[PDB]
Amino acid sequence: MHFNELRISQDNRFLIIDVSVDNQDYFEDVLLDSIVIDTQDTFVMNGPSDNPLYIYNVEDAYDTQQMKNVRLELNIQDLKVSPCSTMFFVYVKSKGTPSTDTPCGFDKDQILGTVINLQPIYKQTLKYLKEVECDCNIPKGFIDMILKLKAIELCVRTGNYPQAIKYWNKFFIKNNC
Amino acid sequence: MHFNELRISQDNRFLIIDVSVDNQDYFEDVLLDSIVIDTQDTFVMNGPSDNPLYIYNVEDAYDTQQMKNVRLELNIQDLKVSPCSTMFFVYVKSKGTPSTDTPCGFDKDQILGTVINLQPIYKQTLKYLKEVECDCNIPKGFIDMILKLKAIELCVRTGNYPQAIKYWNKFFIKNNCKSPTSNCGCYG
Amino acid sequence: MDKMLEISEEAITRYFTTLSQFGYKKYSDVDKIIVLFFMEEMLAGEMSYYVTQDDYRNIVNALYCLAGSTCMIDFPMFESYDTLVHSNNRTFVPRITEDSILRSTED
Amino acid sequence: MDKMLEISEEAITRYFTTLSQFGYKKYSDVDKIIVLFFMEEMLAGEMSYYVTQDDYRNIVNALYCLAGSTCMIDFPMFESYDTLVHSNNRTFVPRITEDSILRSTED
Amino acid sequence: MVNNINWVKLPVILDRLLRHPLLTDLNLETAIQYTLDFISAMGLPNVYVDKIETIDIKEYRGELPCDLISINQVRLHKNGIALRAMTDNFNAYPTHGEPSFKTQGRVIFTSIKHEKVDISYKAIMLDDEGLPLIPDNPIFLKTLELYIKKEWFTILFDMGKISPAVLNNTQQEYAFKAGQCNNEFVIPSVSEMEAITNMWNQLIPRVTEFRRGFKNLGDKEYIRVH
Amino acid sequence: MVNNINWVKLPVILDRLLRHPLLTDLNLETAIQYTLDFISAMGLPNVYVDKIETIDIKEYRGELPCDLISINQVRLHKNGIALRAMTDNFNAYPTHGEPSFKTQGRVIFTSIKHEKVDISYKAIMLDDEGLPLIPDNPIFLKTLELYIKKEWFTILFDMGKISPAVLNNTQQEYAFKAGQCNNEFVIPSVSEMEAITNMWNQLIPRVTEFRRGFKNLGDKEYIRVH
Amino acid sequence: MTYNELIYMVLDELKLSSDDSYYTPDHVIFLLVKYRSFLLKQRYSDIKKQIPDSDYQSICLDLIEVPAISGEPCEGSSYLRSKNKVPTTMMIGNPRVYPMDFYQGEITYISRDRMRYVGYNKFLRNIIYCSKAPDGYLYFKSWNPQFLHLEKVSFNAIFEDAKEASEMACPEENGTICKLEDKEFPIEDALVPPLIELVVKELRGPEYSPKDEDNNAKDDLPDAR
Amino acid sequence: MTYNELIYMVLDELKLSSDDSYYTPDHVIFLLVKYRSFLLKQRYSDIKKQIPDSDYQSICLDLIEVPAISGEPCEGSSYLRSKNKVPTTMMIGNPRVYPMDFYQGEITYISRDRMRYVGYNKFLRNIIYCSKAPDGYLYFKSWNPQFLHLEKVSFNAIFEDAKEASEMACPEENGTICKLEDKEFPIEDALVPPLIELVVKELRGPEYSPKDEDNNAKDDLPDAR
Amino acid sequence: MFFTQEDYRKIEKWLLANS
Amino acid sequence: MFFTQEDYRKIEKWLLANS
Repeated sequence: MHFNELRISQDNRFLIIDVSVDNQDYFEDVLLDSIVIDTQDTFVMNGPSDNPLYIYNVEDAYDTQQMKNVRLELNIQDLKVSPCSTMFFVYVKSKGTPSTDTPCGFDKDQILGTVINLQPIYKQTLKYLKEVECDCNIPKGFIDMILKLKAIELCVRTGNYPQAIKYWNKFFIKNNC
Repeated sequence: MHFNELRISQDNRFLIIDVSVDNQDYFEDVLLDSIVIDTQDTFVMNGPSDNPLYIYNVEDAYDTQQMKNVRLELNIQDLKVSPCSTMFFVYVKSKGTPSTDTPCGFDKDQILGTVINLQPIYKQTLKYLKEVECDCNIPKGFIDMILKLKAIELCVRTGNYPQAIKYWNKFFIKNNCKSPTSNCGCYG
Repeated sequence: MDKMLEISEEAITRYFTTLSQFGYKKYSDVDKIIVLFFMEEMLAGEMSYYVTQDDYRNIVNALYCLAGSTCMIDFPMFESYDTLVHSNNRTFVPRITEDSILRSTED
Repeated sequence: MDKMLEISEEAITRYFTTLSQFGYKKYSDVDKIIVLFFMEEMLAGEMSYYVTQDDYRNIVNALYCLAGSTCMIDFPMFESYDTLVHSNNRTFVPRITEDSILRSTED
Repeated sequence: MVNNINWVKLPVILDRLLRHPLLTDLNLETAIQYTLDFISAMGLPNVYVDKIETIDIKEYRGELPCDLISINQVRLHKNGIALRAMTDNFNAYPTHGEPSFKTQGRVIFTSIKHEKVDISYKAIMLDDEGLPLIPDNPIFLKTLELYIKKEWFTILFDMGKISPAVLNNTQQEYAFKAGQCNNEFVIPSVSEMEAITNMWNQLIPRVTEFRRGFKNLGDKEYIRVH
Repeated sequence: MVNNINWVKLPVILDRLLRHPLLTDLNLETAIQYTLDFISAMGLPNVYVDKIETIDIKEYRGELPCDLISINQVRLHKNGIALRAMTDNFNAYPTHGEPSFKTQGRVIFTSIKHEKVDISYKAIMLDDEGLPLIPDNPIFLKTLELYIKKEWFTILFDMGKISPAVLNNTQQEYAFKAGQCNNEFVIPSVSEMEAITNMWNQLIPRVTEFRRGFKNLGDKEYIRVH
Repeated sequence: MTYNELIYMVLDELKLSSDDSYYTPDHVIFLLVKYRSFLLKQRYSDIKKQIPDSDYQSICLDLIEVPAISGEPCEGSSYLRSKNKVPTTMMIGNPRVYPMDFYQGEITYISRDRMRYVGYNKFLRNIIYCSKAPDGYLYFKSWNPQFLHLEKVSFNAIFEDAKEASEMACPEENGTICKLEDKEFPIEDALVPPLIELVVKELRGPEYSPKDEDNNAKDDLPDAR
Repeated sequence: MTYNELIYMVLDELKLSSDDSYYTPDHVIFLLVKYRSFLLKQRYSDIKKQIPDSDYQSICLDLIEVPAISGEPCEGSSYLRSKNKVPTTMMIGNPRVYPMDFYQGEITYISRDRMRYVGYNKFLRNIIYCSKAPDGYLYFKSWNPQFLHLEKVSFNAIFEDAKEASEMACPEENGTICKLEDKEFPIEDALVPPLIELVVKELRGPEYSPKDEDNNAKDDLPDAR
Repeated sequence: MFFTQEDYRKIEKWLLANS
Repeated sequence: MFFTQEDYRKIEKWLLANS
């Protein structure tokens, strides 16, 4: 499986999830099962935690190719979480069994997608650039913010989500958007 | 014509290629001719080298949307190259003529896409990750790794492929990783 | 886990390789190793039945204090395909130059 | 842009050429490089949809603080045919020694 | 100090040292160490950069800035009342007054649990490179030159590569210029003597300028005419 | 002390000593011993780490912490009343007053049978390795450098591998820098002079700050206006 | 002056012209190179004097990253080192490694013992330190990861053996000089007559000494044969 | 320079070219190795001077755990020691055992007498101490049980006999040098002419001395035979 | 793989629900 | 965790191996 788009809407009111199953000839039997949303408070290593933020079952929406593609637009204010200072973790699962000719490693039933609001980072960069316009000196806080973002990106890409949570809570938690 | 999915599997087995022609209505008569895989050691400035690593003629198959979309899942062990210390250049050759009135520059018969294994690079960067936490010191190793990777990135996206190999050979040729286990593992 | 085993084995092999090359390693790092494999045997034994998910969160977040603390212990790598900013591969396909009462439309 | 890409690539190639010749470059200039390609990836990515023209003005005027700051970054050159004082190539062509009720005339 | 501290980069001293054929093995690496040693040994407060920086106290403890060398004052942010040195031996230790502080490393131990404190501290003026930046005062420059020459000649004398008379001359010259450099940076200017004068003559003595940031120390004491 | 005690690892001194070609056989092993000797010989209280640690008294005896070097105070945990030195020669010996204490080794002999006592003591700041951690004050660093150089040259002079003039110069320089280092760490800062001033001027003298942990020693003495 | 001029001055003062001479020019090169260091130590080790530019040579090095001990993770940070073994410098002049520009860069040549402990000072974390390890190679050390990109350096010092350092000079503008004899000998003109007369005194006596010149399964030297 | 160059300089100055010579190259190696230590002591024992890197050699040791006396329980804690006997260092330079990285590690080479009593200081309980016992082996001692895992070390010092220490050098990058003659002789170039002329003076007189050259059941030397 | 208490509770509850 | 339905089938299946 894979994500088509996974972002918070530009108006900071919806959390957009658009999932699809991969198009190979050996995934015809594989469908989509459920979508589970977790935050930086409830996240756990081994799969979605108990008491998640938002559980979604795909059978309910549809009445077979329809179940291979799913799109959602979750009003974040209905989830009772802050769109500015929240790190959503989106798990997806597959109610299927791939063929026997599946190459080794491609039969991964679960995926994960981390979401943050990019608006506060954009505004912070604009503030730092405005400060740079005065006397053409780069603030050290600006380089710090850039490198801390790169650290969180590396933590996400290597799968080390808890240390990414520590960095996010410690460095980027207070955000205005 | 464009790339849909260009990567090396994180288990260090498969060089995954998924190329498909653009869906615009001038790109009907254009098909896929062949796919040529080339490495840093056998690179030439213009077009694929005369001694490539792997050739795949698309037309040696069913003979139309099957031609317009192709996918390869080459096992890297068969190619006899290291998945991590190697940088692949995937050339895709087109077969046909785009119908006229297309804007110029879109009728490029050939594309190139570079592939590297970022997992060893992330291993190397995680060593200096924790320097970001400590204040009063510049995270010099973290910055150095970031610039090293970003150099190959920009030199690839600008078309400056030769300096891309110079940087690759200088920085990441000595990358190590766990070779794939030929006997497949039980999991799911 | 199957991974705490790997981390502990790697950590102690690096420990004894260091004690082979040199004749000394900081005991402030031997302490980290002791904590690490004590946790590994704690979680892979008869005392893993006392662990809630809150306890799991706390144990993991306490173990990642040991991650880049020394050269024996490294940051683990998991098989991940995500990032903070994702790519949007959706395609635009309008219907015969049509629009709804307020906005555009596609297939 | 297509030009922030060029400026960033030139800047980092000069960076690594300096690190090849010498074994040191000022970190006050590595900071400028970090800002530069962070802006380049910011404006060439998914976050370019948040930019107004006022934001564009501010971003450009903040980036040109980096222009001659170091040897890696140069002042970009654009294709220009203007100047502060222009040349006047107009020609005078009177009609049979005529004038209007107050002034001269031409074709 | 009468003159102004105009900053110049460190190799200005290597311009002048290397005039001596016997000092041609000196380097920026050696000049940095001996320059920092000279800066500390003289202990001149006009050579440091005055900075003010607020921090938070979590519980009788606060994180200290990176570049701090010495603290002029610490005060409470909300009141402005200055803190004194902590004489208490069990400050935050309970069993079963006015605020004060104590600083050892990167940590400041106050007697207050949760407040913001303002610290006025002194640092070193740095270069575009992360290196010390020295005054261009030719008295300071000559004294630093003589310091480095004296240390180099002391090593070479320990070898026996310099005459004892040469080292004795170098030590004499360095000593005189050290005293002169001490007097150059310390003797007040005219404005500093007006401040000292306004501190000195009080019909009604003022003895509480520590509470403020010594703001009113050099303020003139006016008596109304009756 | 005016400046702050920023800690740095011990081989910072070996960076500086090994500049001398005659000191190239020096080691971390030698630097540790001579550094501890210098630390003790100077006896500066700003170089130690202040700690507070409670212990139990079983019967006129209590176990002492491992890292203790010197005790600032001992007090009773429940009252907070400080203890004095024990002058009694038969303290817990019966036959057929206020509390006090006496410490020799790992054992503290109090005059109380069963109570918890709080000990405010000084220790050495250690490294990630279990090693001493030295101030980076270039005056302290130069004085420790000169101490080690003086000891090494004294050995080499006992052999006859150094001139007597070289040792005489080294001893002179070490002596001056030792005095200067003593004055650097001891002369109070501005806040410490406010505490000393508030200790010095009392219309009504305060003579019982030992009972408290010297908490109110530098507190200002206010007289109401009548 | 070149190696050729000095060699043939010595040979001509000894009059070792015939190809059938016991003492070849190789003996002369060996003796000249050793007596150069002998004289340079006798002149410039007692008390510190000005060393002329003639005594110096620039050898020209290519650096490679190497592990501290082996490829292990905990074996410490890596070093750069010269590809080829470096000559031993004498301790009398101004040794200097520089980045192809003598008037630029700050790379410090220090002792082996000092370089065990360098860079702890926070203002000295960006200085590259050099020293010749007992391996025979020039090792580089720094706390700044940028130093591992360094590819080439030149090392200018009064090297202890002129032949070794002459084999490793940088290319000249015209190109490399293959023959050592066509290269320049590293000594001041004021010390050339002392060097020549020492070498000529060294080989004058042996020049006229007898040989074991009969092939008779016997030692013929006690008989002055 | 190598053993070969010095040996043949001596042989050629003596003109001991024929295979039927009383004084072989073995005499030359013996005399050179002894006069090297003689000169190194005369130069660097009076007062402390800088020792060049040329006088030093790295021998290369494999360590094994051994009992203090025997396998008894109360015979004290065990030591590591080198498998093979170690050369005696001269007391003039900077002896150092290091863990295959000269710029790393803290292993202290001390005297036999001092090492009876080391480590009692609580901050010196993790330092590994070295000394050559009268057994001829290099013994290691520490209060930290980790030191017994140490497998290999290199010992760099001005060894008293250059031949013994040259037989035990670490492998070079190319590989081991089997012939001692192809190895490097450990002395500074400034001390090579003094060494050569001392050896040549040593063997000049004996070169021309008579022999008991008749086989007659008689001593023929009083007759200058 | 690692199980917590809650995982076992879910498994046993679901076993009993269908027996 | 979030157990799927098929996982519960797997667990009961493996428990009834020892039927």
